[PDB]
Amino acid sequence: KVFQPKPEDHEKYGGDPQNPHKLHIVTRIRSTKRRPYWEKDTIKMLGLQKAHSPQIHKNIPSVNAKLKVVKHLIRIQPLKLPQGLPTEETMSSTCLKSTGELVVQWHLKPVE
Amino acid sequence: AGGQWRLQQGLAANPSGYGPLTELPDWSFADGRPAPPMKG
Amino acid sequence: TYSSLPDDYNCQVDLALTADGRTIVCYHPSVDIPYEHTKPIPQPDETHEQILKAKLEVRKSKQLEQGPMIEQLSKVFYTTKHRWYPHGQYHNRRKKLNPPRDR
Amino acid sequence: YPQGYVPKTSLSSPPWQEVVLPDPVEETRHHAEVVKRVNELIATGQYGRLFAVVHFASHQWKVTAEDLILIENELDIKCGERIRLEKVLLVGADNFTLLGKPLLRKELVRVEATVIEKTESWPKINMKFRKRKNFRKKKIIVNPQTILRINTIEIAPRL
Amino acid sequence: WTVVNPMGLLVEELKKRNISAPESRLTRQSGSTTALPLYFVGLYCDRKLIAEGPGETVLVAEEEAARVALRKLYGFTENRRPWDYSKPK
Amino acid sequence: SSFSRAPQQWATFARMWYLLDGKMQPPGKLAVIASNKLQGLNKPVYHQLSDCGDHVVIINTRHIAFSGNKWEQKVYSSHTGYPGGFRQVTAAQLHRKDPVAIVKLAIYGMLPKNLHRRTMMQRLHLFPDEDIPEDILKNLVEELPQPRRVPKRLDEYTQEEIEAFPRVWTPPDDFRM
Amino acid sequence: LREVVKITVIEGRITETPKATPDPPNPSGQCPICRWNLKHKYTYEDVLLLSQFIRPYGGMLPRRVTGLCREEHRKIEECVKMAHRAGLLPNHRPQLPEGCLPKDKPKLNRYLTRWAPKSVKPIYKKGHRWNKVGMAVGSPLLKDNVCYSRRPLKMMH
Amino acid sequence: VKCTKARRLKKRNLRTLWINRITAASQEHGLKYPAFIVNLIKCQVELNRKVLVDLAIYEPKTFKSLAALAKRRQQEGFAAALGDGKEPEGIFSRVVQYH
Amino acid sequence: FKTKGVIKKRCKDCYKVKRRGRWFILCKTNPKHKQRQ
Ligand code: FES
Ligand SMILES: [Zn+2]
Repeated sequence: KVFQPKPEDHEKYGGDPQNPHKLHIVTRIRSTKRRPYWEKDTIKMLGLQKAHSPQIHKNIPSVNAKLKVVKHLIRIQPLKLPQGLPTEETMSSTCLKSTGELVVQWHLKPVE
Repeated sequence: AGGQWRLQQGLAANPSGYGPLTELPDWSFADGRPAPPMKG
Repeated sequence: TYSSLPDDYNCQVDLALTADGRTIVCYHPSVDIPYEHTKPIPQPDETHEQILKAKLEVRKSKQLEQGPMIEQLSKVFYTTKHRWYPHGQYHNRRKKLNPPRDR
Repeated sequence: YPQGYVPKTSLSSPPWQEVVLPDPVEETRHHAEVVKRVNELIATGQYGRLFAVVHFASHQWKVTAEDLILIENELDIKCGERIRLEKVLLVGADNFTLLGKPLLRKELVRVEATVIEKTESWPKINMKFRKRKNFRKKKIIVNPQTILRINTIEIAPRL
Repeated sequence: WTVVNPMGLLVEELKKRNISAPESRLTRQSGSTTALPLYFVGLYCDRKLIAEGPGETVLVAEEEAARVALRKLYGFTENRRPWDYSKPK
Repeated sequence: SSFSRAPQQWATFARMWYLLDGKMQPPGKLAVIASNKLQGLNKPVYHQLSDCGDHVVIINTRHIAFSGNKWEQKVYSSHTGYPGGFRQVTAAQLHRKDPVAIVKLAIYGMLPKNLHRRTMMQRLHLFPDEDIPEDILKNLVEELPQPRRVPKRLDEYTQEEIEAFPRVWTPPDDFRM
Repeated sequence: LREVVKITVIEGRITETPKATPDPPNPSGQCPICRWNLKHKYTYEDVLLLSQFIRPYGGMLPRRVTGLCREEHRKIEECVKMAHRAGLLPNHRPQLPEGCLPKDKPKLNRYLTRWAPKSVKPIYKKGHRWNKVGMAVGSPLLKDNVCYSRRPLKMMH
Repeated sequence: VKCTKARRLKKRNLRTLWINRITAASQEHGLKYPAFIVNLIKCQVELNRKVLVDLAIYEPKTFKSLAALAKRRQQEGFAAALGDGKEPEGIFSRVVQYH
Repeated sequence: FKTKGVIKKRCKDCYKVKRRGRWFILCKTNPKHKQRQ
């Protein structure tokens, strides 16, 4: 029941129950120390060794099951692509915002 | 100081994150020749 | 008068944003003290050495003993006697002969 | 008494005093006037010395002409080559200052420096706090260093 | 450059500039009666502050205040435009 | 600034005299202000090794006020160093015997627990009432705002101000009052 | 106001009384305090407000005559005691029966005094930091008053 | 060992020294330390705690400009919260964006 | 003036008072009923 969303929940987080996002941005916010051995393994299986380092993962049921076990130790933010997926040409100009948007052009200039 | 505000603006909570302050080159040559890219 | 800080003690603050809004421009001229506010110098009564002698007047017993003398010094400078007491020959020789100088 | 009126009492009003900011329209004219005055000051050589808070390496440096600074790493520069610093968060004079948000434009400020000398740090002792410390479990950390002189800070009337 | 009569020289310079003799006044005062007094003495011309000076005593503050003014006139204030050693020519 | 080096050094590190009035002021708030000035924490050049403290003069220590029942509940303790030499005296009794002690103790308590505290305490000058010696008055360079706003007494209020405050209720004419 | 004049013949004569200010900001306020929108905005230092409910010699007026609701009949009474103990009502001193002089001891300045100074014993054993005993400041009855601070007021010091 | 455990304690004490002197500096102009630092950042001006102490000690006039600027943004922030709805924010309140 | 945890009236004439920080019941008819907390 915890993972069954409510209509008010969608409004607060601004996520549609349909057209779900594909990729999770997962970061480790707390320590694995003092946690049961099984929780330690899941973190290393998911690659969340260094805290405050975002990792890209699939939003699929198998990944979700592991992500739920370490639900309390991480922050999940849906990846967003305002300008679309990066291409070969723009792969070297990518930059991830704190908002969760992977822009394909990084100029370091005023937006104007 | 003031880290939550930087997130609302869409910036990096730490000023030493993604931004012109860090990523831009620290120096150039007097002639204007660009310096070798910083290792970081 | 647009400044939020009174412009009467240190300087006058004028704050403005450039047209683009990418540079903040500040004009801070220095305010001199008003002539009226100043006090006339009292000429009728001088080197600091003379002032020390007047404060540390030798009136009784010629050179006072350390206990009395040091107490007199402590009053003048608002310090304790312990500061004025000497040190031995171990501590004296530890001191650097020529300490480094920056400007 | 009008509806919502609270008789004057200690807890009626907040301790702080509400402030009324100037109307935006007139402020812009004043702001434009302030910028014009400062630009003329720069244009007609009405400054003396200048300081700049240059963000170099990972450290912000308050610098001025004829200054020396120490950089705790190699810089790939030969001895004597003059350098230009591309990040300056503040430039000031006796009577005016210009603040970047967060950096000034290249045209406004050009900071030139020279690589005086390249060296390494004096031996530094690292000895971790651990049982059985011993006198020999000690390593001499030594780092490379470069010394820079801030030759000239120049400004232009492009406000 | 060693000058022992700054106040006397200041009067001479002001006359050369067609400026009246300065008036010395006590701008600030700190712990005068104590053995560590600080006084700020500022020379005033036509009720305008030409310069200010700090001193242990009024005479030293007055004498130093002359030193500040002479620099002003000669433009040796430390905040002067730095010498241009870097001119290619 | 163009000042000479020695006068500049003398000016920067000079020491100031500050006057504080304790009438209807709690000693703690006086202690907070007084202790800060004594250490030199108000100076941007403050350094623990620089001995940059400044003189503070506090007057009207006899007229301080305490919140709540702190007069009869706050107790100061001392020991003479001999058996049975333990004395616990309430604030009211200490203030009656020595008006200046209560203010002095608060400043002593807040100051850092090191050897420099004793040197700082010399700089503190406390007078029970507004009387000040002639030399100190000359020394004074500035005064500091009282931390606690003193509520006005009913008699102090002007007649017009009383009129300004509306009458919440009126007793009936058939009342002794 | 009816007052007795003695001459023996003694006569009580009704005299005109000051009238309350009309047009309260809050119409139909059940309790006089709320009528004037001062429900939770008055404190002990508000001498002008409190004085309107006090007998000439400092005693409290009966609830009926004042009209205040019990909730504001106790809070107002509590604030009055704090004002008297703080010397904010110098003109409402007790009536001296036979010209008796005051105690003549100097008055210690006090404010926000919850209890009578005579009835409070000293706390000789202060207690340690964790177990430290607290000294009362203010009264709990004023909990609901508006607070302009980041965190709630500390009643126990 | 003490020399090694003190190489990483002069970087924390030297910062606490700066906070003492910045707290002293702002207090002269009437601002608490939290207000001074937070507002300066909210104006998008990034100056670390090491230069701010240098500015106060050696450039007192410039620090007054920073104190006034920090104070104005604090006032603007108070006005925005006090005045709800769609209103143009203060001139300094406007935030530049980098893409 | 027996010091007891609970003060209870022993007669109709008994009344309650709060003197010097404690609760007292004093009875005019019978001094026996006088108590303290
Ligand atoms: S104040 Fe309104 S019910 Fe009493
Ligand atoms: Zn009975």
